[PDB]
Amino acid sequence: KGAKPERGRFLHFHSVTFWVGNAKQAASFYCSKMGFEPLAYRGLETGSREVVSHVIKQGKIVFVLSSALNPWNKEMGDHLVKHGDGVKDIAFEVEDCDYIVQKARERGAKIMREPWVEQDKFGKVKFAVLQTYGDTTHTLVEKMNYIGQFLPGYEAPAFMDPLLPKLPKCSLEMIDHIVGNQPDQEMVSASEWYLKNLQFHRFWSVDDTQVHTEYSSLRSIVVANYEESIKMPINEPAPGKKKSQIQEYVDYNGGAGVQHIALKTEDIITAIRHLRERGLEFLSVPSTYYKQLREKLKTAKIKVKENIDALEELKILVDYDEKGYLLQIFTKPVQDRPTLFLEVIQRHNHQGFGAGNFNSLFKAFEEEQNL
Amino acid sequence: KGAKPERGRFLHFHSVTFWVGNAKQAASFYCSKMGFEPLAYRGLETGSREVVSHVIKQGKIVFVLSSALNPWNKEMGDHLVKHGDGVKDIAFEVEDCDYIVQKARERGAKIMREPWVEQDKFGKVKFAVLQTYGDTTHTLVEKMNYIGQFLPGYEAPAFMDPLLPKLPKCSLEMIDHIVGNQPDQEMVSASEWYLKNLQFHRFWSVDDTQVHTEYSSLRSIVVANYEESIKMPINEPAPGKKKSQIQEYVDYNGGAGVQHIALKTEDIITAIRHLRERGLEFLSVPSTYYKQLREKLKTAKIKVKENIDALEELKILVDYDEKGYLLQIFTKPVQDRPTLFLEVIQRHNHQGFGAGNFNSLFKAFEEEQNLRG
Ligand SMILES: CCN1c2ccc(C(=O)c3cnn(C)c3O)cc2N(CC)S1(=O)=O
Ligand SMILES: CCN1c2ccc(C(=O)c3cnn(C)c3O)cc2N(CC)S1(=O)=O
Ligand SMILES: [Co+2]
Ligand SMILES: [Co+2]
Repeated sequence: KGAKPERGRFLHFHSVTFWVGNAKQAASFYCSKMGFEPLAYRGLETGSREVVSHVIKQGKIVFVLSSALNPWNKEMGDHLVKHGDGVKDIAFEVEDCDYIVQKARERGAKIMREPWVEQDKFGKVKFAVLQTYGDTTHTLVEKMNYIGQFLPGYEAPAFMDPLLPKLPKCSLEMIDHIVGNQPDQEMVSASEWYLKNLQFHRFWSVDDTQVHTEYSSLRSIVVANYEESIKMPINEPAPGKKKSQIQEYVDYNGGAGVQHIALKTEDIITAIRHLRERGLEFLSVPSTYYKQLREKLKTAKIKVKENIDALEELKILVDYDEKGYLLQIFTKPVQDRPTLFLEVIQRHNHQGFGAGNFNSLFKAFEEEQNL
Repeated sequence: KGAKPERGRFLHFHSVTFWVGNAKQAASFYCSKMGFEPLAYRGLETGSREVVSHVIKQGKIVFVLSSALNPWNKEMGDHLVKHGDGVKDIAFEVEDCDYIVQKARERGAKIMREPWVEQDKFGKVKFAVLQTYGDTTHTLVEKMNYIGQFLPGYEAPAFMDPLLPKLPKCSLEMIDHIVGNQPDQEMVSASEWYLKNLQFHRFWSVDDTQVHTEYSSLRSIVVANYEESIKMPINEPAPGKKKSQIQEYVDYNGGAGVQHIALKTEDIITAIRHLRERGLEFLSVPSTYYKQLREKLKTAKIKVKENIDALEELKILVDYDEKGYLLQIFTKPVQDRPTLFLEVIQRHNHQGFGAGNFNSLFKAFEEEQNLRG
């Protein structure tokens, strides 16, 4: 629902690139604990002498972990003092990369690297880099007759962990959305960047038909491409009954940045059962949430399809409306600062993001403390 | 081979402190891939609001991984940019720390922090910080009637990983040696530091009585406390047939620093067998190494209890003596910078370091390139 742009097309998320302190051990964390697999590699052994990158894959989800190779790299070094580990760049796969770059320059988006083409044995890929909020960037990916595993300039993984094949699969298929926190009075700035320069559009869900700010302590504005596969909320703090997770994020980040990545699944019970086997840690949810959940469901128009005794067993959260529902869960922050975490979401005729769960978790904790 | 100090004593290694970018994941690496287990924790949940520190333990080895908690940490930040993830502090458990500190200051050592006392509901512990080569430091732990599980100010691990219990035990028990590489003509001064300032003495091994420098591309001086419970070789680069591994460390570390930590085991076959199952990667050793090892053994004095078909499969290296042999294997570095790796070593009447393996590995690589064409 919008107005189709003239030329060009944002297909989907390509990859999320982490600038981390140790790329080697960080890829091991996301493979062992979150269910990814080594896909490609670039570093000293392939011809890249300044930057090393471990590309890992699950379903269509592609993470690439990057670290600097030489000492005293200003950009990568600075970024680690400010943010620690965290998301550096979000990549889109596009048709007609040239026009999209020319469109955004016309409206006022700075171009970090204008279109250039790399080539190898499998084809040629166009790339171009635009910058968004904080130190985050967007690199556009245009495949011009490419049939390689990932991208040019990458070879096979430097080491195949023999532990990964003995581990259960996590049923993570694609990236649902990615959240970017902003300081106050920058949510409008950060979101309209995508509307103005990229010709995205404001996405509306059942989250926006109510005010959950007293429980959410945040204001959201979700921005999506025309085909609406790339959904991407933009947050900023707001007065609420508890300390703002958005303000504390911007505090520990030093600025704006990606708060969490949403990995979609179609078997969220198997997903969370197997993630907890591998050793990933999720947020605690008191029994009050599920006592209260069964009460609401009696009056509810919809019915939850999964075994609700397994949800309480696995600490998966639930949110619904008149038409459908969604099941979501959150990991403990994947680093030590209260900055970035991740989300596993399964949708059942529901396009929301679980904004009603802010109130739900609040009532769950409130009755637990009171009892 | 020494002269006893009047007072003051270093018991053994206490802990190794890595300053890493992501302590939460770094500790998860050493537990998953090295057989370590969570022991203690300090961070936001315990009171420490600037530096997080995950303390893990295997046998008597304890690694502590630390990260800055809020931005613009200059000490921890510049360390990460310059060294990457790396060893920041080698800690000794001591007796009579107060006397140890002044004698260090007399001979010219730098005291980074003069001694203090930490307190707990479990006793009191005394600490001090000395500066050594590079940005490496030494902290001393004198426990005064203290019975805490780790150290004062630390609490239970922040999260118990349930996959770790059902993973095979790696049978590692104590740190054997820690090596620190120096630039050129800086090895003697870095070893001199320990002799002059801590009353250390030069450790003498079967490796000292030969000249392997054309194969090692390094010169070595092992430094040890009197009781020789801690041994710390000190290396500088040296001209050799191949480029100096030591120089590549210094180039990639930005200066001096700990090259590799050595963990002693009494079942190196099961250790490497189980470590490989976990996912730890070691260096590549060709098949000719073991073709040549079998022929050299026919003419040696000693025999090896361990099956060689096992060593040839797990790629464990051997270096023997007139009356003993050691089994050693080295991991691929735990970063993408060719800096810090680790060694798993078992001893059999052999107080050497494997300095003959340089010539052995090179001979094995020379025959592999020779007769692969
Ligand atoms: C249950 C209360 N919580 C909740 C609910 C929904 C979302 C969420 O995924 C979301 C909400 N709006 N948009 C745009 C999103 O992507 C995040 C979080 N928490 C953060 C860890 S939470 O546990 O506090
Ligand atoms: C097999 C050839 N190699 C070898 C042999 C012995 C030592 C060693 O433990 C040692 C030798 N002297 N000192 C003081 C030490 O601690 C290190 C290394 N390599 C480095 C990974 S190696 O693969 O080149
Ligand atoms: Co979300
Ligand atoms: Co060694």
